[PDB]
Amino acid sequence: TYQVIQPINGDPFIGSLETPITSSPLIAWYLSNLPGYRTAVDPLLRGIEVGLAHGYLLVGPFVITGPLRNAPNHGAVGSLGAAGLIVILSITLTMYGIASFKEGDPSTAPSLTLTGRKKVPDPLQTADGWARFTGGFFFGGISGVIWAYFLLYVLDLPYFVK
Amino acid sequence: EVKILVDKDPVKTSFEEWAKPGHFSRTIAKGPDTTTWIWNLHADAHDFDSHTSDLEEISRKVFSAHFGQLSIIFLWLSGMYFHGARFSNYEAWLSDPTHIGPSAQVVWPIVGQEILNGDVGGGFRGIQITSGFFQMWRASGITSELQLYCTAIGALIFAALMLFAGWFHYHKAAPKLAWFQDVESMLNHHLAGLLGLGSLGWAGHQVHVSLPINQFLNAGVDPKEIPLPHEFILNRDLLSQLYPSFAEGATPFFTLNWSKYAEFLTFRGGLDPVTGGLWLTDIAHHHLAIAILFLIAGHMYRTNWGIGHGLKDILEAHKGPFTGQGHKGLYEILTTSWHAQLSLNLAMLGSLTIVVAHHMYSMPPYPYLATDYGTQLSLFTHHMWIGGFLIVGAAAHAAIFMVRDYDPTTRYNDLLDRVLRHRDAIISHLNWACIFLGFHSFGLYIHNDTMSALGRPQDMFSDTAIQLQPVFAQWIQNTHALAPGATAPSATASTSLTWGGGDLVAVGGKVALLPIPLGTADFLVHHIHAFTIHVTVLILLKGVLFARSSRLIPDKANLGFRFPCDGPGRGGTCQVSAWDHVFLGLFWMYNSISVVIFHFSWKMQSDVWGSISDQGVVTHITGGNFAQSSITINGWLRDFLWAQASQVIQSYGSSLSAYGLFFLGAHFVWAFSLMFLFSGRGYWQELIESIVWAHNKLKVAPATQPRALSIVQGRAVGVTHYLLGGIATTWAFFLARIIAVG
Amino acid sequence: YFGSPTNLIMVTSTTLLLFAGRFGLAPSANRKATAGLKLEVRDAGLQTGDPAGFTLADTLACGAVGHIIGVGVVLGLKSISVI
Amino acid sequence: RQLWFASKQSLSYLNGSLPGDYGFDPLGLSDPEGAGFWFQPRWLSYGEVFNGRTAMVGVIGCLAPEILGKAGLIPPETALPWFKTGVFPPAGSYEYWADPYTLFVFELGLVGFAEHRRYQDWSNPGSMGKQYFLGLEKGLGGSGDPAYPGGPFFNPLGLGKDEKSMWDYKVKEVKNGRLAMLAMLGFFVQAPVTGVGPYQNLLDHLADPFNNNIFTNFKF
Amino acid sequence: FERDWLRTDLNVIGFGLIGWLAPSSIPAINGNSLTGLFFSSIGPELAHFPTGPAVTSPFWLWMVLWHLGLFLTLTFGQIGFKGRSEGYF
Amino acid sequence: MFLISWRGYWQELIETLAWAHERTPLANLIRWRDKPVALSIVQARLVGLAHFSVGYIFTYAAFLIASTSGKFG
Ligand code: CLA
Ligand code: CLA
Ligand code: CLA
Ligand code: CLA
Ligand SMILES: CC1=C(/C=C/C(C)=C/C=C/C(C)=C/C=C/C=C(C)/C=C/C=C(C)/C=C/C2=C(C)CCCC2(C)C)C(C)(C)CCC1
Repeated sequence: TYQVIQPINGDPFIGSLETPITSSPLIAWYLSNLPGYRTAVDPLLRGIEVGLAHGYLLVGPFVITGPLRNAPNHGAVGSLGAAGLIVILSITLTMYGIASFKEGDPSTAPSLTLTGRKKVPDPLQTADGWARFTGGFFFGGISGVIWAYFLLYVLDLPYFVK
Repeated sequence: EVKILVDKDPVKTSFEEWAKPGHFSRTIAKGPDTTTWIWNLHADAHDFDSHTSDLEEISRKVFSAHFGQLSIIFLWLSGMYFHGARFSNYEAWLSDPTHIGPSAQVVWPIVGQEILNGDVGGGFRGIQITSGFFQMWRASGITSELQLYCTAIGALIFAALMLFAGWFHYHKAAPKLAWFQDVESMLNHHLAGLLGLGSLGWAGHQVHVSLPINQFLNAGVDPKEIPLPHEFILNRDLLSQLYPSFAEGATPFFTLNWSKYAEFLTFRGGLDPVTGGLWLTDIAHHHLAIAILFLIAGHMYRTNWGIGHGLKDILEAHKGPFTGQGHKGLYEILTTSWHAQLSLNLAMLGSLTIVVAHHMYSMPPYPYLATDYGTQLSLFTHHMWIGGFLIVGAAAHAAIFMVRDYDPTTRYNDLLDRVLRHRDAIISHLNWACIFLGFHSFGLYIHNDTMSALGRPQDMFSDTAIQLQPVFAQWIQNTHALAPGATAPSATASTSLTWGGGDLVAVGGKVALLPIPLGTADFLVHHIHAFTIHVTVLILLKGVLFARSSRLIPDKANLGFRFPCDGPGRGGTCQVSAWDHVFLGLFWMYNSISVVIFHFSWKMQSDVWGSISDQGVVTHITGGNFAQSSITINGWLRDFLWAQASQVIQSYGSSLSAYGLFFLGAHFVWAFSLMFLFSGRGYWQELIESIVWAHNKLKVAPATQPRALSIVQGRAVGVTHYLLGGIATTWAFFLARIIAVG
Repeated sequence: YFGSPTNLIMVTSTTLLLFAGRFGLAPSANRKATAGLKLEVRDAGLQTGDPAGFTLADTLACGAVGHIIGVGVVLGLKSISVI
Repeated sequence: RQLWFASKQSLSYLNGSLPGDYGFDPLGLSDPEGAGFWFQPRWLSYGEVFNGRTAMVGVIGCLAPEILGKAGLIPPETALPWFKTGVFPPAGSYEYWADPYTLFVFELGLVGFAEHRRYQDWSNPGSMGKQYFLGLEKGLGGSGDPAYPGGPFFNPLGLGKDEKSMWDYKVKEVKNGRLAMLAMLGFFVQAPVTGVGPYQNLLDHLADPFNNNIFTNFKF
Repeated sequence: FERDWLRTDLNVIGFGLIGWLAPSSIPAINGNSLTGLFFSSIGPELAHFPTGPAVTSPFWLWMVLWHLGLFLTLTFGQIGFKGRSEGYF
Repeated sequence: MFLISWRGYWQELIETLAWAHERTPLANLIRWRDKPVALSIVQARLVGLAHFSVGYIFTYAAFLIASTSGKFG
């Protein structure tokens, strides 16, 4: 008949399976267009995008659920907490990069596509690439926290939940 | 063709194998060399598929064992009816069920134990019973002690019948394997014959013996002047006065005028205000409809004539793009493996028992059961425990089937194969779900405890603080409360008083049931329940799925289903068998059921049960303290464990003194289990080596060499004692509290 | 009672369903339906004396399920108050 | 041979060798494969013949007092429906020389002495013409066929000397046994439905047939 | 992995939508219909935007009973269309 | 937990988590440097004993100090 689930890349002895969750064209395109999988571009810009998303998303919970949520100063306090969390995350990223990558070693990323075509391995899995990524992450996260604060409590836009 | 197939005189009846212990197995029959033998005899007593490889021989054994079990159950029922007839205050309780506590056990006057015969009322001294037999007997129409004696005699006769049937069907007429594998005939007979005809007969009894006698009882006439049940069959005139429709006979039934029977066949809902239970006219109609439904259901499968279904035909036609061949091959598995059928039936029965427990408290079927709090709590807890144990046994026997009877070369099934090909994804996802639920359920309690301890009540998760409202359950309650008007127009009231219809039923100055409110605390306990259920499911499913092999042990099937380990290699391989997984999952089942019964007890004592005065004011047992106190662990420790244990700890010198003694004994046994759970047999064998020297010095060393318990046996002893002590602690505490204050 | 609409409904349902079983318009002992309906010829081995192979089991089953249909129609035609 | 609702399974073992054979066995109770104790082909034919023999006498036992008392033959108080003679005390009882429970023990002893001896013939063919039984054992040796003993007592007139008459008589006996079986089942069903005896039921039906039947009696 | 695992037809969507909307619109509920009731309940909830429907609103039950049927018809139509051409029935 | 449950159950469970991490997008970019394994047989006994002793000491210290300080004898 017609079966949907197939072995990964046609190899039945690799510990994975091809399912609509993992191999559908829409999800494949979406994952390929995320900054974490853009192999052929400077990791600094990708880290900028990642930090801009994450620091922006982190503002809400700190501002609204925090201890000073009912104070008139709740927005600034929550934004400061989100910035501190971004700083801690950047520290963790730097620690991982220092522990994982030596300066002279080449990339640990795969050099083959699913079709067996040779490609340039991702420079994100090198010391310099990871350093650029975490610097971009810090710069983007601080900017995203500041932008969320500016949109919520400097222009005071009529957001339903603030 | 479906026909009776038997073998004559397969096994000779003799006492020769009684004198040879361990005759059933090759290894044990040779006699003991060490003490381990003595245990091995009892662990392998009922492992029939290990005694012989013949499917027919095994099937005959289980068929006779079922008859033995039925005989034991009939003996137990006969004893219950005899004690009701001979050592009970049932006849006094009938005339005053609101002020007299049921009692059917009286102790002898020895060593001062006669203090347990307490004042249960009605000029009677005894032990108060919580089985609910009195209310069932009243519902059945039983009025005198003589009818209980006859029931005891009949149950004794039936027990003798089942014992003789077991002997006859193992030793004289043993059915063949083809007879057992006639699954279509068995399903047809169990659906139409057993269930349908049984419910039809019970409906007949209810419309002929139960309805009139209970109408007389609820009218306030003396039990000793109610006409006897047969008098309602002899002169139909007596039956044409309570219900004039009986004057028409069976003509309305055959002419399809069924509304003429609306007097005793109703669709009411709610509870009987005089009784506090479901209307008997509702129950009779329920059983009459169930009889027709099951009689029609029992005609689905093909046995000997063309009409009907083939189970294999239905199974082989259900397949899709995601499941390959589908259910093809399942008929062969379920007709050749006793363990798979046992697993499925155990899971279904354990799930059904929990549903029974949930439905019996919200819709009390028996008269004067709702206002007897001790009976309600006991029945709920008992059925919850039974369901949990059966559910765990389901996983155990599924693992046994996987270890022994699984064979892809001869009994392949696509669904089971595909499940085994992605077990890592299933187990990892269940692991993540368990961690997420544990955090977002229990850590909220820790957050509340820390906020309360820090002097910040406004930062907690509570109804006067950050709210977590169960809006979906509230919507379901509101929908069920509006059913009689829009979605069940023929029904007069909702199926339960707890949905929210804004009414309360009071019997004898006591609250039967009322709308149960749901808030933040309920939101917390429900997710706590879900977390524990998910963890138990994870433990059992991981054992079932990884029983044959794993990345650590590629050949785990050759080690058997019940083995201790595979050595200290690979870092340590302790408790890798499927048996250990059941051993671990028993603890989590115990934890989950304990939390469920604690939730039930506190909620019922705080928001439902209580007293009502002749002013219209309700006062609950603990005064609605669940909403604000059950949101912290300290609340459970203080307002539930500490506050409600004050009964069992001050029961000395009263009729409830046996519950404090059992309280202490259960604590002792629970502590005793930790010796077995925390240690290992290597220390104990070495310790025994020194005692054996002392015995040899005095020439008193036994020939049966003393051995420390096996690695698996120690785990079994530890878990058995743990469960016994834990369950008995709650048994004693609950019974003392609900008898003293209820 | 004879000639009443309920009696008429019971008799017409029983006769229609007996006719449908008899004339190969419904599953019977000698006619089993595949997954997509599609009755197939089956040798039940019953023997009936009827030229079209209509067995006693077929008559009993058709009568019972026609009675079911008739009761369903009657109870519902008068609940709506058409009868 | 005329067949009534036969089957492939039925015709495999029903070959006309037994009297009153019409191939009627829808449930396959007489299948010789895997058959024993109560459900065996040789016990079932004996059970049918024996039950028909008791039913044939029982129909007359039920019908004789009521018919005789409807005439001027027997005293009215001894003319009762079969269920008002004391067999069913809720429906009434008669006062005899002995208590009904004492009569039950007497019947138990006599009928037990008869039936155990009958059974030992089935379980051991020639067994009961051997041990001393006050000289009656000379005529209690059986014939090898449990349902047809014969002899000086059970077949004293010596009918059916040839095979062709014995077979015809066996057919008639099994047929009358079936008919009386159905008649007694009708008696048992009619007794609760219509409160009167079978003969009253018969008379009340040939007086106004269209108002005395099951359709009318769906009221009791 | 096949590019289109659904084997999209675009006739199944229309056929299922029409085969749910035609029978559900029969006025057998006190002169009204399931689609009629759901559609008439949509508007009043929109009248008080942006606040959501109340717990005691008739919108939820109608919404759930309509979509259960719609999903059932769509799924059954897809299964029938795909399985009739692969010898499933 | 450490005193009752033993190692093999936890090792077989950690294997599944390793697979799940190795198959999760945006998490394959992060790799462990030490292979995750369950606690050793002797290590688990020590850990469980430490937890047992710490709870035993803290519970009684809290109870004793609070009970003697609520009323001061
Ligand atoms: C599950 C069923 C069940 C249970 C739990 C009970 C439980 C009980 N019944 Mg009971 N009973 C039952 C079924 C049951 N019964 C049935 C079916 C009947 C009908 C026949 C009865 C009829 C019945 C009567 C008539 C009485 C009880 C009594 C009792 C109570 C005391 C029993 C006792 O001391 O035993 C007595 C002790 C023994 C039977 C000895 C045990 C024998 C074992 C095999 C060991 C043998 C060793 C021997 C004693 C040593 C000497 C041997 C010799 C060679 C030296 C006890 C609560 C009594 C009671 O409540 O008094 C107020 C009482 O009078 N029961
Ligand atoms: C209408 C017919 C009928 C009925 C009523 C039953 C009833 C039962 N069967 Mg059963 N069975 C049937 C047909 C029937 N079977 C057929 C046709 C087959 C072959 C396909 C089987 C094969 C079968 C197996 C293999 C097993 C059962 C078992 C059981 C028992 C399940 C336990 C229970 O629910 O306790 C309910 C208890 C009661 C209702 C108490 C009353 C006991 C009843 C009245 C006795 C049943 C008599 C029986 C139908 C015929 C007797 C033969 C006759 C010569 C005396 C239950 C008594 C199980 C069991 O426990 O075995 C002992 C079991 O393992 N049955
Ligand atoms: C109808 C249900 C049912 C049936 C037929 C079986 C049948 C079987 N099970 Mg099983 N099981 C069940 C339910 C059932 N179980 C449930 C509910 C659980 C979960 C707890 C289990 C868990 C389980 C495990 C873990 C194992 C089995 C095994 C077995 C097989 C061997 C049984 C044996 O020899 O025991 C012999 C009987 C004993 C040794 C008696 C034990 C006594 C218990 C522990 C005491 C109970 C406490 C008592 C209630 C309180 C008394 C107080 C005291 C002071 C007197 C056998 C096929 C074993 C096997 O190898 O299968 C092939 C096995 O390893 N089962
Ligand atoms: C009270 C004692 C206790 C606790 C807390 C746990 C906790 C756990 N057991 Mg468990 N277990 C115990 C006793 C206990 N067990 C015993 C006695 C046995 C023997 C029968 C077992 C047998 C057992 C098995 C067989 C299994 C578990 C599993 C689990 C995990 C379930 C997932 C979960 O809820 O994660 C959430 C974590 C918690 C609820 C722990 C509390 C965390 C709270 C929120 C505080 C955290 C605050 C913060 C992190 C502190 C940081 C401060 C910083 C300074 C460090 C979890 C780690 C299962 C598992 O691993 O599945 C994933 C599993 O399969 N256990
Ligand atoms: C044509 C012809 C003929 C005729 C035939 C016929 C017409 C037959 C019929 C037959 C019939 C006509 C049969 C019937 C049957 C019926 C039945 C068998 C029924 C049953 C019923 C029931 C079982 C019921 C049930 C129920 C109840 C009880 C309750 C309610 C519901 C229900 C419905 C479920 C002859 C052969 C003569 C000759 C040739 C020609």
